Amino acid sequence: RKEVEQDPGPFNVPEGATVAFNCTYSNSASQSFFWYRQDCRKEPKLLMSVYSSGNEDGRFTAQLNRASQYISLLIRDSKLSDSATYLCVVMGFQKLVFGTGTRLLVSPNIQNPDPAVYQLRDSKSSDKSVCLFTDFDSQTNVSQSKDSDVYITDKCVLDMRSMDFKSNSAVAWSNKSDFACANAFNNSIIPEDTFFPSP
Amino acid sequence: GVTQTPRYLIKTRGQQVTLSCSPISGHRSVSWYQQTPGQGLQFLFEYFSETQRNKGNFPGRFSGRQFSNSRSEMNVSTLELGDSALYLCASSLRAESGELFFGEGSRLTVLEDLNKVFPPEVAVFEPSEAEISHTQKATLVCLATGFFPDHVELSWWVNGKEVHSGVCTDPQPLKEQPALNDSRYALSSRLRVSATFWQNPRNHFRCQVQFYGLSENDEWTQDRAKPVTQIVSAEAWGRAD
Amino acid sequence: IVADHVASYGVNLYQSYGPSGQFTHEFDGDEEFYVDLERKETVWKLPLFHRLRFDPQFALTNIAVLKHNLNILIKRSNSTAATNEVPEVTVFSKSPVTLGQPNTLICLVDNIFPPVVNITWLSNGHSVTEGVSETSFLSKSDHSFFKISYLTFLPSADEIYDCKVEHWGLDEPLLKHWEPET
Amino acid sequence: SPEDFVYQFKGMCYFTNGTERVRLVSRSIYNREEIVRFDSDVGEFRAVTLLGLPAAEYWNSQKDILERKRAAVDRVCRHNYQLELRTTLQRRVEPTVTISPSNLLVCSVTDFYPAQIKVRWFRNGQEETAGVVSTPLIRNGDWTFQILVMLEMTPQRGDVYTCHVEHPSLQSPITVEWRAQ
Amino acid sequence: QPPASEQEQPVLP
Ligand SMILES: *[C@@H]1O[C@H](CO)[C@@H](O[C@@H]2O[C@H](CO)[C@@H](O)[C@H](O)[C@H]2NC(C)=O)[C@H](O)[C@H]1NC(C)=O
Ligand SMILES: *[C@@H]1O[C@H](CO)[C@@H](O)[C@H](O)[C@H]1NC(C)=O
Repeated sequence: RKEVEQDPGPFNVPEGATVAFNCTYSNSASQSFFWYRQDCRKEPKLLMSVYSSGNEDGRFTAQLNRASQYISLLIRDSKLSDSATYLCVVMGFQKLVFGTGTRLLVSPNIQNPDPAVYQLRDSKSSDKSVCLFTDFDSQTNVSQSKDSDVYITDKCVLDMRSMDFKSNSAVAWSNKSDFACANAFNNSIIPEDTFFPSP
Repeated sequence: GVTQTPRYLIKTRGQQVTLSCSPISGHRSVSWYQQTPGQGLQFLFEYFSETQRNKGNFPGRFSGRQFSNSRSEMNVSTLELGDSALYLCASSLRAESGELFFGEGSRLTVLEDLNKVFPPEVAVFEPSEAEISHTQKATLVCLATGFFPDHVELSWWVNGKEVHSGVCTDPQPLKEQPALNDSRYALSSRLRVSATFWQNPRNHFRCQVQFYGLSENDEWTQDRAKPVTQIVSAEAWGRAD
Repeated sequence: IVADHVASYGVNLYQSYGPSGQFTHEFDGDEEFYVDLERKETVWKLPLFHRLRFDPQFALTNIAVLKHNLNILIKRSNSTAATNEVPEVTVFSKSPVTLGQPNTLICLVDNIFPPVVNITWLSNGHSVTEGVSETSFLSKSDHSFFKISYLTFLPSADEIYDCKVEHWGLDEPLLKHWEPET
Repeated sequence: SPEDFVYQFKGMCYFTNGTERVRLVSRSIYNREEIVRFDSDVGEFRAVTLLGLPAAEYWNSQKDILERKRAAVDRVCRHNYQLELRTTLQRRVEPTVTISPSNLLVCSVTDFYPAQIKVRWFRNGQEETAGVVSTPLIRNGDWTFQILVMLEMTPQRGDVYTCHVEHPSLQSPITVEWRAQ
Repeated sequence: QPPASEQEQPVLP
């Protein structure tokens, strides 16, 4: 096994829920333990140290169990800004090991979902056409396109803070002459009540 | 704060590169890490009081040094395509600390040939009337396409001021041809405002993509424009009636 | 570690065999002084005139801490005992050797662990005690020790010497030979 | 072979360029295994092995112990270097230089202090770089050193061999001449 | 001022 092992696949958690990260280390002589947070394509930032008694700091709790050699991080009342990769870091004699991390994705609670695919206005400086799948519930998953000439992004969460409104969206685009929003997301399981207004 | 230079780099195979890192004021330990796509942080070396303190598993062509002002430099002698990575430096007050403060990183792309370098084409797509009437909200979409390498930063500007509210950018660029190892990239962002804000004819919207490309010291013999570091933008005005 | 000067302030030692201890200060590898823990006395080894003073009560108090720690660590280690190392012995003269001119024989006993050793001199197979002295156990970076014994002597074509060392790491008493060149 | 259990504590000071860099490393050793260490560069006790982890964690939790350890590099290492400057670091003992055949020619440099020394072989005015085999620096234990530097020689008529020694005790280098007899 | 020396710390039983 690796010296530091963490939860593998991504954590998809609804906003407001409590999330538990787990990490194990093999070297029983390990002296100090830390959690770091890292945004995509960015640098890690120290979050907290880990103590046997359980270091508590606001919504965060980090605990150590030397008998089982387990490290845990608890985040209560998760927010969208918590979305990041969380790295378990273990300090031994002349060795500081960074785990490969556990990616956390915090989803908004969409109270009144209104799923729709809109064809945006063409740009006059572009050969491409854009379709916007938006206002769907956080349980909806967006798949990648089968046609090599159609590009579909992953789901993104925007937050209109002045109106206190959150929404998911995914973008599809192509420069093919036969491109249309009616079938752009055909490889995705989308709600059957999705609004497909005429362009 | 920790300062790392240069922030973005393009090198060709066989070349050498030197990166620099200035620690936080007072901090005397500097450590170097490599962040390769899909790998996790790999330790290069730590320096304290001008002497290398501990070292990772990298080959000899990776070397480093720390000066009397605690500033540190690392060098890679004969670059390979597989050396492309984000190189991070971290500083701490004392040596061998588990509490590190990282710089923003030097993003290095090692290339075959500078003829694969392209700036992004940027276009803004305006909200559909169907969305405006259905939701009383208006989503702008900005597409940056065809750029290589993926050294871009996208921002939205409303009436000459940068905005973050109502904005979501893809966390990382898409590959336009996933098969090729030198495929050009694409990146999408969206900006959502109220229908009232979008229908104000005096409101101005701009999507700005800063691209980091070739320098003036980079040789260019091609016919198309030199893909230099530049800003490429696309804009839109409020739509009345 | 690379440095211009290395000092030990100081070298503290305590062992279970015939409850023995040692306290010394070292500078650049040489013994500055030791504390006679039985006589409660600071014995200076600096090769110069000085008025330096060192309270021997510091050594006794520090060694008492070492005794406290060792007895606990014997339990925690499940009575993991010291491993006997094979010592390495070299005999050589201090100065170029002239017949009939006073000199000093040097017996270096290196890689000593545990720090329990007997070092004796023989001349023509006879035991020699006059003019014999030795250093304390001197520290090494791998935490073994070395010790040097001296024999002041008058080089003669009729006199032949051996350094004899006994150590648990040796199956047999080790005799290292030395003759005047002739 | 009787059983023995050994404990060592070393309060070690490292000096570079006088007092420009002063570093304290205290080492707690069980038998021959260092288990805990306080490095002044690090600022806290660090467990070297599992046996020392409870000790390092406990001492680190004591604020008064950490405060004393953090000052130790000044109260011990820096404080004592002033005394060394007036005693050991003034010691200068000039080396004795002799040449004798052992085909190897041995330049014998004995009874000098400090350890810093440079010795070079010359033959008919030309410095001999190859064929020069040197013993390690030999510590006598009485605050003197010696070293033997050999030269692979070919006895060829009036070849003039010269040993050249430089040492901090000498205002000028010592040159000793040997000719085959 | 006499020469100084470093103290060892007691371990917990
Ligand atoms: C150092 O010398 C002493 C004294 O000769 C040794 O102790 C003797 O050991 C023999 C066994 O070989 C016993 O028969 C004697 O009774 C012991 N005498 C005393 C006074 O204890 C000791 O073993 C030697 N140390 C080493 C490491 O060889
Ligand atoms: C000691 O001084 C020399 C000469 O100025 C210098 O080159 C060296 O870096 C110094 N040592 C340290 C540890 O800075």
